[PDB]
Amino acid sequence: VKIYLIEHVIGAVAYDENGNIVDYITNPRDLGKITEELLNNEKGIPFSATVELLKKVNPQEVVVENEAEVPKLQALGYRVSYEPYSKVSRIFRESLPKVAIDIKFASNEEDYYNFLHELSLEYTRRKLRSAAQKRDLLAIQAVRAMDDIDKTINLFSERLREWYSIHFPELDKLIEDHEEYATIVSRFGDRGFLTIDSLKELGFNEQRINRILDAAKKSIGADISEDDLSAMRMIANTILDLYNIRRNLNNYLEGVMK
Amino acid sequence: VKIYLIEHVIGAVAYDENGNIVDYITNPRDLGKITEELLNNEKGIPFSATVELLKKVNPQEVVVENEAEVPKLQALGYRVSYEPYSKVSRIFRESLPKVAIDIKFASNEEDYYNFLHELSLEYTRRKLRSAAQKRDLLAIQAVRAMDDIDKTINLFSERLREWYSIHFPELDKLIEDHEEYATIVSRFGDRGFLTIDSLKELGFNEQRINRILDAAKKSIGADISEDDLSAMRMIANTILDLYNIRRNLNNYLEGVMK
Amino acid sequence: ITVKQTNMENIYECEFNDGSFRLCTRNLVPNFNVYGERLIKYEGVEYREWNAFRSKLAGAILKGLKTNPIRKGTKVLYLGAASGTTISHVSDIIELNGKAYGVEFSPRVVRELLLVAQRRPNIFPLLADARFPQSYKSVVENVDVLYVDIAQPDQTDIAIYNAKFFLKVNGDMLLVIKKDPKEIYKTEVEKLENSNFETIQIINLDPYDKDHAIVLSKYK
Amino acid sequence: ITVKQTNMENIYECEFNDGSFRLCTRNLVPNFNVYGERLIKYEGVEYREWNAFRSKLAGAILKGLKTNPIRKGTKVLYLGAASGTTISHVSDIIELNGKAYGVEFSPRVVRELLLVAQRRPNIFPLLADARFPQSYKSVVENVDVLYVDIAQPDQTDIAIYNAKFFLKVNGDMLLVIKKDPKEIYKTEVEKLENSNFETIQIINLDPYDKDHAIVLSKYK
Ligand SMILES: C[S@@+](CC[C@H](N)C(=O)[O-])C[C@H]1O[C@@H](n2cnc3c(N)ncnc32)[C@H](O)[C@@H]1O
Ligand SMILES: C[S@@+](CC[C@H](N)C(=O)[O-])C[C@H]1O[C@@H](n2cnc3c(N)ncnc32)[C@H](O)[C@@H]1O
Repeated sequence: VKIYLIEHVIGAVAYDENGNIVDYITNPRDLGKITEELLNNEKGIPFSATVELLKKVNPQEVVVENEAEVPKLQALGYRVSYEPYSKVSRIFRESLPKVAIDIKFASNEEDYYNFLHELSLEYTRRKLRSAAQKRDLLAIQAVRAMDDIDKTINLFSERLREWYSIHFPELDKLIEDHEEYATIVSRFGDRGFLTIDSLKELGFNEQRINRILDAAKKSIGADISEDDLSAMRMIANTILDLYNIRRNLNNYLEGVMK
Repeated sequence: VKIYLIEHVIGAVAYDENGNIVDYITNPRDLGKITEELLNNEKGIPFSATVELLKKVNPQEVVVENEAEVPKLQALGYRVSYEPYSKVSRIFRESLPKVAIDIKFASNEEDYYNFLHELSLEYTRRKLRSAAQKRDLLAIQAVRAMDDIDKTINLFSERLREWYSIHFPELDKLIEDHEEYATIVSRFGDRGFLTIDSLKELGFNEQRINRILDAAKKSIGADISEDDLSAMRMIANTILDLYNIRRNLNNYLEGVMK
Repeated sequence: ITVKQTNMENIYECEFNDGSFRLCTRNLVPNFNVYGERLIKYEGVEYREWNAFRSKLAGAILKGLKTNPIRKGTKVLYLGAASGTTISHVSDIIELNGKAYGVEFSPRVVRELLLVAQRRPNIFPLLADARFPQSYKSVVENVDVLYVDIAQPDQTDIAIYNAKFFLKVNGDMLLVIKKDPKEIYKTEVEKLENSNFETIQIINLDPYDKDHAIVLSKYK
Repeated sequence: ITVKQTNMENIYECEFNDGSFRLCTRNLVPNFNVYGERLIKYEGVEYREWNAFRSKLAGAILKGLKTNPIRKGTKVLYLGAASGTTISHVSDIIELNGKAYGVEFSPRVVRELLLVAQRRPNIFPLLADARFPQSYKSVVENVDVLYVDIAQPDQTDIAIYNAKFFLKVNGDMLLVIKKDPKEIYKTEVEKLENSNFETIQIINLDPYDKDHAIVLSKYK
């Protein structure tokens, strides 16, 4: 007794391998019930009409249209297999105004389709809300991560400023912007590497450059080794990475809030 | 009147181009004064004996042994040039027990060298302290950066857990360790990519793996797009980067506290 | 001004004062606009202008689609319904006894497809991914025609997967794909269908659409 | 037990009960150890054993250094003084009228060099980088001998830079560098010196030190 399970808006229908109806349980004509029943069935939860049908039939093997239903029904003690686009399910759809009438879901065609139309409007409105709810659940997370990154930038960059100041304390008040400061440490290390030509790569004009070069020449800081700079550069590069990560999240946030 | 400036433990000596003494001002025989005077002269600050000498001489051009002294003396209104290893300075060192006596710094050789020996012990003890002070100024910074990184790891990883939970909420209580959790998000993304074979790459045994695979199969979370995962992975990879950065700082810290 | 029956059922042509021809469908909902298109009144009947620059299907007609499988009473599965520009016209052609099932993936776009379908009883809108026909299988029905217009690298097999679920044997499919030969040009997609389908016509959509072509096929 | 004058001033040899020879310097500070080395008493005089496995210079002697420029009254600049193993022995040879200026970069190591120099009035220790001879120029003096033992890729020019500051004309330099030919083996360093120096001997330090060789030179 191999049965093919058809689960439609109209209800739960049992078919044999030649496309004959063995037994059926019709859905109630309730928009809310059918809508929410279709939603769980996308995840692979059987219709409550299916559960009743598989009781008063109880076949040797049931074949199903959705492979997420397989393990759910194998918890109820059925032998369950999956056939993607079976002849029998096609045979069900070929007959589909008519059988809605035959199993008494609709009194005629006009009202089957009137109900089908009411249904599809509810079902997609439901899925709209929930797609909108998920989308902006994801967007607040992106927003809050940006806050987390902001806070972190201030933290690490205040650490870098204190740490690097042992070598070149003068620079801290000369570079307001955390990204510019991190860039100088990351790029040039030693205050002794700073040249006119390299500071232009950051777009500073004559006054800023000559102030910074002056500070490095007359600097009060200590000499440092390549291992010392190296460790400081781990913080400096992390700050740069986070500015980068912040910008990419803002692109994500726009495209999605859009 | 081209003069060569010699600045030694013994004091400030003015020489002509043929290695003849023009004038001199002897240092006081005080360990503290000479020690601290030599320290500033490494930075390029002239001896207070030099300042007095360059007054009662006041030559057309002075040549110096250390090129950091050049701009410092060009602020006092001298024509100043640098000659690295000049014949005249060599001529000064060839005569160096004797001239300590000639300019009256030492009464004889025995006491010149007795003082030279006392001096070198103070000077290096001074430089030891200050090298030790700088070293562990750098080490507390490394320590505090590790604290900053710890705090940041907890912050970002609590953000990731809340964010990723929209897709796979079950995993949060199944992975205690922040690094393991970040690794799963970073490596596999979709809870649907998780296989037995991939979870072994993290060293989980049978019980952990089958629990996690079970949770993904029966998961309550929402479907997500590749852009959504992508944004979450920016946080996940940052967490991994920070674990990496923390380990490298601990290596630095040991080698240096050593 | 004048309106003329074409070769194809329920598809008409306007003649204009300026000397130009425009395609045209009979309005299933009188007085109500859809997407800014013009309403024209000839002999008591209201027609909606069909802009070939906005609609790929109108494009094909003027580029010489020989036979159009979308006629009166036709059941169609439309993948890529978008905001409703072109299904609104199939809904005109289809008339009330035909049915158009419209599948669309994008929330923003779908929101506007609701407005169209609310006023049109033969349009059944669905937010769903066309990659997973199992997620609207519980709602649709078998169809005479599979219309497919997605901007996906793998439109063809997606179309094929849908066909084996929904398309009647000897039904037809219109697929929207990305000079001296005939259809060597499109052998990759031409062949992939042939493993189970039957090409009738491939239409270049220039200068109406300068990025896409259309394949009319027959499911064996 | 017996102690014998070698070829070289103030360098001696012990003969032992077991039949082995060890190098040996006269102790400038009786009864006081330096680095765990043994103190030996022959005919009223105390000698410090000179372990060739720990000291590169003792190594060279036994590998057949022909002439040793470090004798009584010698003024030496020692770059790489370390914890004091080998300068302590030059201080023995040098005796009181000679002077050894010891330059060392590493704080940990220097801290132990202080202990040695405190008890030895002819050792003048300096924490300084040998790359910057201008930073101890105000303390040292011209010397008869430049000893150089740093683990640096560029030991030679560093040695050369120091030489032109400190080494007397016709003074000598010992430099510690990283089978059938003579000194083609070391042409890179051999030549670089020749631009102003004069090689006298290159000594392989195996099996005493299996990583380093020594160059004895003459500043022209
Ligand atoms: C080429 S446009 C379709 C325009 C359509 N012919 C009309 O009525 O005007 C592609 C549309 O298909 C949608 N789409 C993309 N992927 C889809 C998918 N997997 N399933 C259903 N629709 C999809 C996009 O949101 C986009 O609006
Ligand atoms: C090959 S070991 C010298 C051992 C030495 N011959 C002795 O007395 O036993 C190298 C030493 O030179 C030191 N050193 C490295 N760079 C230096 C520099 N630039 N200036 C002075 N010393 C340096 C290191 O700290 C190390 O202790």
